[PDB]
Amino acid sequence: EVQLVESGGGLIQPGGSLRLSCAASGLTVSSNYMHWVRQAPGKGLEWVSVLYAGGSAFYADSVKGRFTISRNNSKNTLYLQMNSLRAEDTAIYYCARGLGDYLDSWGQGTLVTVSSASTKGPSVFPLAPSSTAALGCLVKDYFPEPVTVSWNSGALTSGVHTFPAVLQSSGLYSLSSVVTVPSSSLGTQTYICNVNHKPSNTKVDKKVEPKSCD
Amino acid sequence: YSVLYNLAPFFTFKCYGVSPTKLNDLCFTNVYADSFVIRGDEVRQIAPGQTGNIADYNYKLPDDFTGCVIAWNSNKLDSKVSGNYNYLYRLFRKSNLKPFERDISTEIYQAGNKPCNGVAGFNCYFPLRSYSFRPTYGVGHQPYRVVVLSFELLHAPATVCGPKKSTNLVKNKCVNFNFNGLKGTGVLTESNKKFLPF
Amino acid sequence: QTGNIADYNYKLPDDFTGCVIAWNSNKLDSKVSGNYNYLYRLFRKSNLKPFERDISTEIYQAGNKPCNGVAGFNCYFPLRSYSFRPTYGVGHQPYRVVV
Amino acid sequence: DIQMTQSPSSVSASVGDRVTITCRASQGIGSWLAWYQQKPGKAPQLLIYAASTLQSGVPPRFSGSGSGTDFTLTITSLQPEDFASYYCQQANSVLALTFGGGTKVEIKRTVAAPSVFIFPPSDEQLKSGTASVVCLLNNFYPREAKVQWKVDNALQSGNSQESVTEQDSKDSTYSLSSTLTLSKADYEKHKVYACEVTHQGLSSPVTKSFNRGEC
Ligand SMILES: *[C@@H]1O[C@H](CO)[C@@H](O)[C@H](O)[C@H]1NC(C)=O
Ligand SMILES: *[C@@H]1O[C@H](CO)[C@@H](O)[C@H](O)[C@H]1NC(C)=O
Repeated sequence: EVQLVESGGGLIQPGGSLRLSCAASGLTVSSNYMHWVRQAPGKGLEWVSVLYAGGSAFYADSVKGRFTISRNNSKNTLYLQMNSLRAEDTAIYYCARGLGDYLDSWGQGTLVTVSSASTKGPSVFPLAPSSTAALGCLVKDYFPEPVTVSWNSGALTSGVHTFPAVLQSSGLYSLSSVVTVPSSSLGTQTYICNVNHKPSNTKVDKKVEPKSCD
Repeated sequence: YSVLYNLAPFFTFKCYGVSPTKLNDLCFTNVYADSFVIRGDEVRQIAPGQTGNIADYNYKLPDDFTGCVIAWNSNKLDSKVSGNYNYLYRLFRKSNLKPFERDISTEIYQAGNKPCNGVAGFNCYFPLRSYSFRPTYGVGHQPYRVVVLSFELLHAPATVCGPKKSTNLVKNKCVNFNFNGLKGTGVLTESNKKFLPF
Repeated sequence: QTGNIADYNYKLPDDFTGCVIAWNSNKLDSKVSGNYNYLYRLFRKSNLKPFERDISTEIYQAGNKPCNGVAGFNCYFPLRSYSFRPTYGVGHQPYRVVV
Repeated sequence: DIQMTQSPSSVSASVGDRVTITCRASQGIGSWLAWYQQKPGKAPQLLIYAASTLQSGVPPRFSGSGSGTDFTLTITSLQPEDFASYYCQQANSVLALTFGGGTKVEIKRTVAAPSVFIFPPSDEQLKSGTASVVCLLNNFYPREAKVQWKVDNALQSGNSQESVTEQDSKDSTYSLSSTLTLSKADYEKHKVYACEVTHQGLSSPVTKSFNRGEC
């Protein structure tokens, strides 16, 4: 009966301006307390901002008050203003409400990604199975998150294991995807991996087949 | 105010608008005392401009406020192992109110679009919660008895004044006496005349 | 004048001749966590003479118990730190006063 | 400066087993306590509201209480759907700012033997000037997966990064892959590149060896 939805997220340059929207179904935003929590990849949740009854708001100690809270009771929604984006600001955003220093209902969430570096396409390198068998594809030097890897356009789903993204020393993400296939079908069935993500708008299809020697 | 030193764990003054040096000579025609209990980890919440969970909901301090506030440790008086439930605090309300007022009404809070009509259901909870205190808590969760002191300057005839009368008298000597404001020099000598009481 | 500083910190005689200069230092001398480098005195045995600096670190004694160089019962530290912050009002705004 | 860290980092338990997680606070906090279940792919869900009372839509078997600076949480009758990250948020009385690192729980796979495979770098990647060697480990349990590298029968340290997936919903398996990253000029300097795996399910360590250029 109660569901929270978020919209307006997406790719944005550092220092840009954007307004978030969060409408409460069956609840009045002018009465209850709302909370904002962030969770960057690789670490846990972190509280962002809270709104009081009116004319007062408290922010994080590390930040310098770069979010302003504006609420309109006519539309029963909430607005936030993005200012002074940094590289650390890239995190998932959850619309939350609170009461008595406790949190009960959270929204599905919206994504805000600050990209100091330009978006680059992913480099796909095949992993040829040497003479069951293990084969896969290697995704290297791609940014930002996320990427979805499918085999045979989603036809191959058994044994597929998509490894989580890791951060290299150069600031670029790396990802690997493998699938376990019996060796009797190595020469009869052709296996292709789909590497594509909308930030780069690059569609790469790679064929993995065994070969002699190296 | 000379009985101000009674407790070893006595907390500092942190007076707002009136220095503690000049409280004795200055006279206040009316003194208002407001006492209520505050937890130990928001002892700095009582200040003009500063907001929080209790500052704008239970007792708001105006910017043009004169007086002082004081606190002391009382963890061995209002604490028990089972738990104290006599003290209650308000948590949910529509908005902030004017300073210097008392609120008694404890109606059901309205949070959703559909009214609850006094029924404790969804989107409506009891705003009045208790002070859960235990004797095994840390240094930031002790019950502190706090009294708020305020004065009024230039509003009525003043009667409350500190003791400035030199605590001794003179006989058979000319001194610069100060008899309730007037300054004069002369020998205090017994008079045989009869003086009316007024 | 009579006050916290006009009695125990800095006095000006009646025959003083000169000028008093003031400027806002909130953009330079303030700190986000508070500037505790500047301190002021609140306790003294007697009134301070004009054009005299008090650098004594002795603990002020109110009762008969000797403080022994530390605070305690009827013993308080005369030195107190300022609350210079840029996000507060005029009272917490530091001012550069040159006499 | 809350300074909270959840210990231990990770535990392994199954249905009918005993498991618990302890979250402590550096400073004294009152009886207020809460716990959250954070699973990937969706928003986390709450567990309890007060110190002991539970939520309406949570299993009644979740147990956790405390009075001092130390708090703990445990499950009575474990279910496969309760394998997610655990977080603690007791109280702050001003803004509710308290949390820890977190702890992830996984279910056993009868101590399965790992499937070790070695992936030579592709010729396309060698043209770019970077050589990546990946040692694949699959269908294994527990976390004690050694990917100790051996290049020309010599020890290697500080050159590979390991990544572990989440547990599968069908067979409850692990998946680990470590990529050995080196420059092109250092790749042809050596000849033998191998990775050895030590596991409880293997009586002896299993080493997969491939040679650069040599068939
Ligand atoms: C005036 O007072 C004195 C005592 O103070 C008294 O002896 C005298 O009789 C009084 N005068 C008259 C007229 O009664
Ligand atoms: C100077 O020192 C003496 C003690 O040696 C003290 O009695 C006096 O009050 C001091 N002067 C001032 C202006 O405080």
